[PDB]
Amino acid sequence: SSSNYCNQMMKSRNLTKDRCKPVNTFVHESLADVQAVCSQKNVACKNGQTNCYQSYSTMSITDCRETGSSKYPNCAYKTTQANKHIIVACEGNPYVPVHFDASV
Amino acid sequence: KETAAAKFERQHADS
Repeated sequence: SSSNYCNQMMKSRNLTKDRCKPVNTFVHESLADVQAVCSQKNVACKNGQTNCYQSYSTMSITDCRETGSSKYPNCAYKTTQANKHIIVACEGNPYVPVHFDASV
Repeated sequence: KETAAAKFERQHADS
């Protein structure tokens, strides 16, 4: 919990206020373009279930991963920015992303 | 309370 994007955003979005979460990805694309992936390339999810979808294009993402030296209360994150295809699992109506399955 | 779709957005969207 210091100044770097992952430590800041993980805190603000209530992911590390009461625990240190090991890894989390943030997508820097408009919400409706991320929701548009639910009608893009259908693929199997890691768990075999088939409600996962892979984006046609790469998207700007930041991976946040806890350092070996991180301990609650002072979570610490390595920040890695990349452009990757995201795979999300979709449910509901409207069919919207409910889980991040990976980036590729 | 928070739906699974709202939770995906709070945890992963940075539009």
